[PDB]
Amino acid sequence: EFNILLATDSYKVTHYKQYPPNTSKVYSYFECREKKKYEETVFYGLQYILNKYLKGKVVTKEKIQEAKDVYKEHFQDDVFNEKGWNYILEKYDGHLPIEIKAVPEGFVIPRGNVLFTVENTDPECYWLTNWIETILVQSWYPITVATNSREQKKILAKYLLETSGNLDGLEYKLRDFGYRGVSSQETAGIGASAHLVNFKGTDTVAGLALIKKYYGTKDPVPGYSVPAAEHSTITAWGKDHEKDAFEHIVTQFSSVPVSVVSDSYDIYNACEKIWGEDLRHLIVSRSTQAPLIIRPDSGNPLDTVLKVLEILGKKFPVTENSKGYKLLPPYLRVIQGDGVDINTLQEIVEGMKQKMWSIENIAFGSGGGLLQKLTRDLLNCSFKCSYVVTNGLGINVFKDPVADPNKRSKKGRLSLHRTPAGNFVTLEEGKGDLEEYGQDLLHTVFKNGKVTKSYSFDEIRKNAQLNIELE
Amino acid sequence: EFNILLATDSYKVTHYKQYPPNTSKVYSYFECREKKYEETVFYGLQYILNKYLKGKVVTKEKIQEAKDVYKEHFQDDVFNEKGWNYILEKYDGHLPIEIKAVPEGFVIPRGNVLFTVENTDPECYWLTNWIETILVQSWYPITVATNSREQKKILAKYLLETSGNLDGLEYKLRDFGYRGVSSQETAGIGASAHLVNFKGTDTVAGLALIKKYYGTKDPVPGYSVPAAEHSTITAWGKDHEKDAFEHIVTQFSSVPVSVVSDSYDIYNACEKIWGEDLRHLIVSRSTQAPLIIRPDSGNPLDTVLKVLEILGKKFPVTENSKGYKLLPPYLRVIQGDGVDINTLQEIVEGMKQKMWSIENIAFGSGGGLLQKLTRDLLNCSFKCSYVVTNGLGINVFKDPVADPNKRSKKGRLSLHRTPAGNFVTLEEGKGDLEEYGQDLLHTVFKNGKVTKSYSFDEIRKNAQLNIEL
Ligand SMILES: O=C(/C=C/c1cccnc1)NCCCCC1CCN(C(=O)c2ccccc2)CC1
Ligand SMILES: O=C(/C=C/c1cccnc1)NCCCCC1CCN(C(=O)c2ccccc2)CC1
Repeated sequence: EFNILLATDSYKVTHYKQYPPNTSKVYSYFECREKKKYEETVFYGLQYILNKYLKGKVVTKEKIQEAKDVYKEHFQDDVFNEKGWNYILEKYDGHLPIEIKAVPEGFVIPRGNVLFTVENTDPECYWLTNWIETILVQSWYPITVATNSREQKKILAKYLLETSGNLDGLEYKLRDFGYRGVSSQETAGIGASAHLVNFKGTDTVAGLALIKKYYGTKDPVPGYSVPAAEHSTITAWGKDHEKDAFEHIVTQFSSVPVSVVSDSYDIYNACEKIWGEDLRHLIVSRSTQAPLIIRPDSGNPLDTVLKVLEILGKKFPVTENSKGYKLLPPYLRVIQGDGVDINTLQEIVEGMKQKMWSIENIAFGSGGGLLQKLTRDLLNCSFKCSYVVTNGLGINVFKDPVADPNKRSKKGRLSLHRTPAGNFVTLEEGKGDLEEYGQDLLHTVFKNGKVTKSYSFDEIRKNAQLNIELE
Repeated sequence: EFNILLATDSYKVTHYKQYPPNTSKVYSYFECREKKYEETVFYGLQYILNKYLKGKVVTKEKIQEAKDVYKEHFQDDVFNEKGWNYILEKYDGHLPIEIKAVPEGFVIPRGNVLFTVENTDPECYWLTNWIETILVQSWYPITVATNSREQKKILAKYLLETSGNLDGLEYKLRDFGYRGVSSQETAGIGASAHLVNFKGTDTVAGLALIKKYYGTKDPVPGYSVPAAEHSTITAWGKDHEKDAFEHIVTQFSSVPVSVVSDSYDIYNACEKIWGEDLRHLIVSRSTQAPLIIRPDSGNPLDTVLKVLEILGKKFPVTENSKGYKLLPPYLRVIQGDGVDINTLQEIVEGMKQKMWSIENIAFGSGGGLLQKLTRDLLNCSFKCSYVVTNGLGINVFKDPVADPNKRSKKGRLSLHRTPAGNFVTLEEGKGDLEEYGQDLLHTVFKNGKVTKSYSFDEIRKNAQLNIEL
C-alpha cells in the first residue's frame, strides 16, 4: 500500500531540523516559470493527485513505524520526525493539516503565474508544506502533456481552416498511440487523460478509467478508437500474401472505419498496385461512414505522406474543394503514425499545404512524442517557498541566483487576478489584499485532508478550448 | 484494481479477427534493435511478470468490465468475450503463455533477442500480441539501467585516471529524479534501474520495489545523507544566509551534510561565508562527516571549476599520487543541476584539464537520469517472427523499403555464445542444428507461473563494468 511518509525526496526527511527556530508557517507556490515557445499552459492533473494520494487518513501507526525502519537503514542514522508525524495522527486522525489553493483545472494561463499554493494550517506542521513538494510537482507531467497536445491542436486548426474552410473533425485528428512508449502503467493513464483534454481519439485505454474515477464525463467515455491492423496481422499471412491479408481485414471490417498498415514490405507498391489496382473494387464501394484509412509507418514522414497522396491521387478520383485544395474520395483517408511530434506535425501539414493537399485527407497518430518525450524543464514547472512566519512576523522569501536570473522566484503571499484588459497577473507581497484587482482566481481545493472543490472533465475541456474554437 | 483486459492498445482488441484463419501459434520477440549505446542492460521484466501477468489475472467481473468499456469506446461490439472466457474456464484465469528471457542484469549488444513470447494453447493465438503493450514497457527500466551504466563508465575512466582507483564510484552519481518523473510508479521503476549500477538515491520509491520484487542481502539497496534545499536556506531571510548555514552544519555536525549554496551568490557563499565566516566550523569536521557544498545554477562546467578554484584558495589542498589536486577530506562538492550523460563527460574532462581529481566531486541527476529518455534511444521493439497456420510453421517478418533499420528477425529465435565468447542470435530455428551450443535464454514464465527469477544482488553482479571485474 502507498505510504505518504515514503513518498518524498529522501533529503526532505531532514528538513524539519533546518528551518529557522520558531517557524509557524511555510507557504509555497507552483508556477511554470518564464524563461528569457509554449507561452501559455493548461492547468490539469492536480485533482488526481489530491484524491489518489493526499486525502483522508493517510497517516497510520503502521506507516509511521514502516518509515522509521526504512529511514534508519537508508540514512544509517536515526533522523526522522517521528514526533511530527505522530502529532498529525493523534490530533487530526492522520489527515494532512494543509491548505491548497489552485486555479481551476482546464484554465489556460500564461507562463510565470502562480497556479497553486500550499501552506500548513497548524503551526506544528510547518515542515509538512514542503514534504509534499515532490508528489505535487509531478503535476508537471499532465500539465505538460495537456499543453503540448493543445499546441498541436492549434497547428492542426490553423491548417485545417486554411485548406478546408472549417474545423470539422479537428478533435479526431491527433490520436494517442503512446501506451507502449511510456514508462509505466500509471504514467499511461495520466498522460492519456491529459491528451483527452484536447482530443477525443486514443488507443491508450488506461486514460478512460482514470477520467471516470477522478473527474467524470456526461458521455459514457471520454475517448474513442477504431479497428486497425498492426504489422503482425499483415505479416502472419506470409510475405507473398500481403494482398490476402488486406482483403481479409477490409472485409472483416467492411462497415466501420478501418486502418491498415501498408508498409510491411513496400508502402508504394501497396498503395499503387494492391490498394490502387488489385483491391480497388473493395475500396470504392465503401460507405462515407466506413473509410479505409491507409497507414504508412516508415521513411521520412513528410516525404512519405506526399508520395502516398501523389500515388492515391492518380489511382482514385480526386476533387478540388472550395478553397482550391485536393481531396481524396470520402471512402479513403490516410493516417501518419510514425515519427510525429510537434515539430514534424508542423512540417507535414505545411508540406501538404504547399503541394495543395487539404488537411482533411490526413489524421495523425503520436506515441513517444505525445506522452514520453517531455520533461519538467519544457515549461519550467517549479515549486518554491515564498513566505514564512517566524517569531510571529511574516517575511517574504525567495531565491535569486547570481548566475541565472531565470531561476529567481516570487516573494511573499501570492494571488492571481484578471487585468483590466482581460489578461492575467500574479500579485506578490500580499498585494492582492489591497483589492485593486478584483477577485483572486485561486480557489481552495484541499483543506485538512478533504478535497473542497472538484471539476468534471467536461468543465476542464470547456476551460481548455482554443480561441479559434470559441470563434 | 488492475485489469489486463484493459491494459493493451485499443486496436489490439480487434486483432483476433485479422490473423489468418486456423492460426494456432503466434511467436514474438523483443530486441533493442541495431542501427553510442552499443550494449544494453536487461532489467525489469521480473517486475512486470510478478505485478501484472502471473496468477489469476482474468475474472468474470474483469471480463464484464472490459466488455462494457469497449462497447462504448469502439461504439460497437468487437471485444473477444469468448476468448477471455475460455482462459477463465480452462485455466482458472491464468495466461497460457510461455516467455523465455536472458538473465536480468545481463549486458548484451544491440540487435540480439532478449525475450520471446508464445501461446501454449492453440485457442489463445491472439494472446501473444495482446500483451505486447505491457511487455514493451520494459524499454524503460532497460534504458534507465543502460544509460546509468554508461555514466558509470565515464566516471570510472576519469576517477581511475585522476586518483588511481575506483573507491567510492558507486556513490558518485545520485538519483535526484523523484519530482521530475511522470508518476509514482515510474519513480519506483526508474530508481530501481539506477540502483543496478549505483547505491546513492533520494527516490525513496525504488527501495520498496526492489524489496518486493527482487530482494537484497542488505537491509536496503540504496542510501542518502542529510542535505538542504533552497527553502531551508531562504526561510531565514536574505540577510541571514550565514545563520542558515551555521545552524544546518551544527545540527548535522557528525554526519555528512550537503548545503545548497547558490540561493543568492554561490561565489560569495564559497569564498566569504564558508571560506571565511564559518571556516572554523568546517575544518573541525570528521573525515566521516564532510561538508558537501552544492552549486545549483549557472553553466555546470564553469561553475564547478570556479567553485573548486575558490575553495582551493581558502582551504588546504593536497596533490595526490597521480598529480591531481584534492580538497581536504572534510570538504567536497556536489553538482546536481543540468547533469546528463553529455554534461557529465564535459565536467569531468574539464576538471581533468584543470588538474582537479574526480575524488572531489559527486553528481546528482534528475530529469536527465529518469525522464529524458524514450523508447527510440535503444530502439526497443516487439515483433512477430513465427506463426503456425493450418499446421504449417512460417517464418514471418517486416522489411519496409524505405527503412532497412526497421527490418525484423525471421522465425524461431535463440541466443548463443560464439567461439570467441560473444553473443549471437540465430534465426529460422537454426539453434536446433546444435552448431552453436545451448540457448542462453531461460523460461521465466509459463502458464501463469514465474519459473525463474533473480535477486537484486545477482542482477548487480551481472551488470558490473569490465574495469570493476
Ligand atoms: O491506425 C490506428 C492505430 C494504430 C496504432 C495504435 C496503437 C499503437 N500503435 C499504432 N488507428 C486508426 C485510427 C485512425 C482512424 C481515422 C481517424 C479520423 N477518422 C474519422 O474521424 C472518421 C471519419 C469518417 C467516419 C468515421 C470516422 C477516420 C478514421
Ligand atoms: O545534495 C543532496 C540532495 C539534493 C537533492 C535531492 C533530491 C532532489 N533534489 C536535490 N544530497 C547530498 C549527496 C551527497 C553525496 C556525497 C557522495 C559521496 N560521499 C560519500 O561517499 C561519503 C563520504 C564520507 C562519509 C560518508 C559518505 C559524500 C556525500
